[PDB]
Amino acid sequence: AILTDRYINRGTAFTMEERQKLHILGRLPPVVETLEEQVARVYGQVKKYEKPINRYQHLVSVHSTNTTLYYATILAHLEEMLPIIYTPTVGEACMEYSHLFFRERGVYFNRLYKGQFRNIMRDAGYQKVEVVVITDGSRILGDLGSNGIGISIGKCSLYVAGAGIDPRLIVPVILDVGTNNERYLQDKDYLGMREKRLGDEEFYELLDEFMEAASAEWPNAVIQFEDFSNNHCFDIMERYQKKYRCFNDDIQGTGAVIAAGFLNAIKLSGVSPLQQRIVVFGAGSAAVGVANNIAALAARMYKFPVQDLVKTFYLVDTKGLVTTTRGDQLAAHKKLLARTDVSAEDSAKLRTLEEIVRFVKPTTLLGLGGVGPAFTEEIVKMVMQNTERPIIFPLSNPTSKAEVTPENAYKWTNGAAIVASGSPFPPTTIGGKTFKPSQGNNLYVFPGVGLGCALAQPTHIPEELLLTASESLNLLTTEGDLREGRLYPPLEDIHNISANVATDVILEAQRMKIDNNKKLPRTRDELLAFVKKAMWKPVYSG
Amino acid sequence: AILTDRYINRGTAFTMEERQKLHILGRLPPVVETLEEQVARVYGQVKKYEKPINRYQHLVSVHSTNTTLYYATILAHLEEMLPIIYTPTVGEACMEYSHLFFRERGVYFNRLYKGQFRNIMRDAGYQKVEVVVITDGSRILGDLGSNGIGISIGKCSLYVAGAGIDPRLIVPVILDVGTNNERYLQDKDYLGMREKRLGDEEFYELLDEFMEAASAEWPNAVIQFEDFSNNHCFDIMERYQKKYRCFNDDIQGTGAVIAAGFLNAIKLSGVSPLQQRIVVFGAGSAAVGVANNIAALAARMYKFPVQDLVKTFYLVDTKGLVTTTRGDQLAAHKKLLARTDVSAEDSAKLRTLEEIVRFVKPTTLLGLGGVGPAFTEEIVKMVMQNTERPIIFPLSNPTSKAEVTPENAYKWTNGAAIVASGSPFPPTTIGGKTFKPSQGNNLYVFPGVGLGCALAQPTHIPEELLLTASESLNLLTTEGDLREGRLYPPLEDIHNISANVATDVILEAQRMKIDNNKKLPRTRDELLAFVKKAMWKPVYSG
Ligand SMILES: O=C(Nc1cc(S(=O)(=O)Nc2ccc(OC(F)F)cc2)ccc1Cl)c1cc(F)cc(F)c1
Ligand SMILES: O=C(Nc1cc(S(=O)(=O)Nc2ccc(OC(F)F)cc2)ccc1Cl)c1cc(F)cc(F)c1
Repeated sequence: AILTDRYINRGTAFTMEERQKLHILGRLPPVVETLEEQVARVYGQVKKYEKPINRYQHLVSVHSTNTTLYYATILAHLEEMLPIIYTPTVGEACMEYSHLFFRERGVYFNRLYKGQFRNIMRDAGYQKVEVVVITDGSRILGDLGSNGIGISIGKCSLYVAGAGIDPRLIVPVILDVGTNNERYLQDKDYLGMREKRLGDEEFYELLDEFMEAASAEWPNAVIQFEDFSNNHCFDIMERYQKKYRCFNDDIQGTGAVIAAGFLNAIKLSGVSPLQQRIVVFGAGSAAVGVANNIAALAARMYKFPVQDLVKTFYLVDTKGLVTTTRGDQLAAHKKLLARTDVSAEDSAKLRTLEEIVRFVKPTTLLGLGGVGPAFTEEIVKMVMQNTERPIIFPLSNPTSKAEVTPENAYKWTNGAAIVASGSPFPPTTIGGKTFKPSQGNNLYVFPGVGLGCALAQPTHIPEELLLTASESLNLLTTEGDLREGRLYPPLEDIHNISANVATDVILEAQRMKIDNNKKLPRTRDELLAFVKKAMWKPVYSG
Repeated sequence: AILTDRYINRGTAFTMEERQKLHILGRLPPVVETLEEQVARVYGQVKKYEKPINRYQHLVSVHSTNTTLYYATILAHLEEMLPIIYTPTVGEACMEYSHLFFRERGVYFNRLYKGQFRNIMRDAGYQKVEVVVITDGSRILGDLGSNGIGISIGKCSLYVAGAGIDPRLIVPVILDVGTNNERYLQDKDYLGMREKRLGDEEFYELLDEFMEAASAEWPNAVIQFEDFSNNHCFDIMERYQKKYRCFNDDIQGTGAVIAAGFLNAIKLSGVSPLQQRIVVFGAGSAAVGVANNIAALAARMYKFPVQDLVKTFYLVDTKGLVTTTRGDQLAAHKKLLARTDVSAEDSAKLRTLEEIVRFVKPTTLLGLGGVGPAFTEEIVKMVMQNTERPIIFPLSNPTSKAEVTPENAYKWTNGAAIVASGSPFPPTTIGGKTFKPSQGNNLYVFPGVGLGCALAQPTHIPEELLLTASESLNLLTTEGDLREGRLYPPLEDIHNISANVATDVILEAQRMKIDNNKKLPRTRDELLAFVKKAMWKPVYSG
């Protein structure tokens, strides 16, 4: 009842006198370790596996035995563990090794349970739930169906590690509305709904029931949508954003993190926000959302007219530079960033990225294209003609889909390029000077939004709370971090980052009078201190 | 409290109506499987791992979630799983991956706990314990120290699978008396007693305390010694055999299994027991013990004078044929099987195995040598001169240390060789006729001895109970099994084998009046039926 409770079990960290007092003497080998020592031991155990999937499999077993030791190990090696415990290992574990998620507490919904969603939640037996991560396995970018539960599980664990959401107060959810994965539909071992994905009407009937049931049974929870397909993810936020406490990390988290890093890149370049000429390579709804979040943040931090900031952006879709004179009927999201200042004759000659870069003379390249390595040596050399400090953000993943490697960006600019990446890269050394890209990891924002929304209990999560989290992250990058060319505070300091982000999100909910928790301080120093004490810490407490 | 109890959890085998009644609807994906279906699914999950250690790691996770499903999967694929869940994977898991044993209920003794052994056992909180497996990690043949707990864990699991010892009524024990493994003594992550192995006096002080404490606190238990070094294993049985309910599977189990197979090989050869000329290649205490167990069994089943059976054996040590005229002072165990009928002049010319085989004209080669492939093509061709059906038992392991491969034995004899192995081998086909060696697996005997000693509660385990188990195993090989060239009943029928072995061991304890359980039937048909009902079965019961 001590050893077998993964929440209170300490394993070898039980002193000899504790083992005696708890009648577990002789249930453990005789060595007594501190948590630090146990973490070093577990880290060496992880590294005796070569494959990410087998390292994850080891970490699952640690979590099942000693939950405190699992979270202490992740926090001590966060940069290295992140790719094992979430993207991209988690999706490979869901797709081929879904059994690794079987022992993790989760909630499974489908049409068979229509009208029982509320009863199912009550029966799950949680106390004051703070965070719920829901997916349908459809994927923001391999349809996983029911096996998407592993995405919710991995994401919930990042709230616990990143912001000290208590691990008892977070719920991973799969809404199984079927799967278009043909292998799964024929697989004898697929345990989900063995049918193609429901149409929109039935999809919203079940997701409406989910939202309404959760708001009744888990009224203190933030509902975070994860890894929903583009046919639904934007429409879900339009349907629920005002009615329920909810956000989508893929859309809103991404834009908040990228905007924060990008404004710090502007500060380092010397080329001020109204002097930037920004090629946005990629014109999907998400890419335009990131551009708009950049504009919104620059407007908040600097009070430039947002219209003037919109005119710094040159949007490139699969046809070429998006302009009002190009001759096609533009998708709604592309109209706002369409150039009005380019002639029909010029638009016809602005198709290839190299000729667009030659014409626009950009100072920034934002890679949101999800195509090849489009930022060629020739394109980077042209940007060097327009600024002493090119900003180059190859943000498409996987690393193969990325517009340019940080190493190539630094080599071709002889260390001038200011780079943020979607993925971790090793440092690059040029002439004895070391350069390393700043990783725009989503972990910078969602945990702090979760912890802030958990504490403040806002009626909903308006765009003002995401913009505040974005600004808070930008302002955590110290003069020193900036002097060393970092665009973000260090990932390893995620607890301090989360507490600061949460504090600023709470102060914004307080300014809008949407906060329902009147116990919280209303001044930043006292609130920050209160938020730090509220966080769950992977240390042996009792 | 249902899902999280690995003893009552059924996972997807909970029907929709059970899930509703137990308030776990939505804690599982929607598919409902039978146990057979769950087993087929788990089997495919095992086989998506290439390495034995990662297959074992998967099976550990199954055992932690759904104990019934773990044991059902092992029994459905026993031949294939045995090398993963015990020798040789288990020793590799102990040596390099000891963390795979951390979550398994076990008891850890060392000198730090002197005089507290009884209190430690009471505190472990077991009910009417039936089987205890103890090791010191010294190895019958890489010193594992404390990591030897994994050997006890693996062996206990074979009692549960093989004889339906209830998994709640078995205890794995490590007596940590230190380690001479120099890597471990320097390893920061070794959790055991970081000192060289205790001398004999302190070793017996602690092992005496263990035996006396267990006999008081676990009075219904059989104590089985596993994987003790040769400096101690024989002396332990001399010290405890009459005083406590105990046996050593390496010594006594091996001899019982090999004797049973060997007598069936004699039946198939037509060359009757007094006409056999047996080369025993290898003259350690164990090898001589196997020869003596063969003699004892032939004397019991056929009432030949044991002296006449002893004269069928030609013992070969590292010097050559063991004889009274050779000129050396023979070790005690070698004297009994020493030839009296070979001259000093002949002994001097009986050194190499090829010249010994040429002189002795044996009909059997027993490989207990632990050296190379000593049974050469030339030696096998000579045995073909002496019998139409050579008996060739390459019993040394690993498979590299074996005296000859079954394939070579069958090829060189053109399918005449009668072969038993220490390890599983694929079938060999010669001229459209298929041959496959009979594996002398220890699983044939120890589980049935454990189940018989659990039921009968004998005051001790005299050699008569092992000889009875040996005979019982021999007699389970059906006329049909024999017509197909099998020396043992099929491994997959281990439950029936264990119930028969246990029944015969109980009837022998009853004949000697050492049985303490007066509830048992005293006639074979009624007792066999009673023993089958007593066994734990990996099926969903409630
Ligand atoms: O706490 C237990 N054992 C233990 C823990 C530790 S530890 O907690 O100090 N480290 C540890 C842990 C699990 C891990 O993961 C993967 F290997 F099991 C990795 C490291 C070390 C050594 C032992 Cl024997 C324990 C828990 C039970 F529920 C039942 C039981 F029988 C034992
Ligand atoms: O029973 C649980 N889950 C489950 C079981 C099964 S199963 O029992 O039918 N098969 C199964 C099992 C474990 C395995 O091993 C290795 F993968 F976990 C392999 C197969 C299938 C699918 C699910 Cl979600 C469960 C148990 C808990 F203690 C907590 C919890 F949240 C869920």
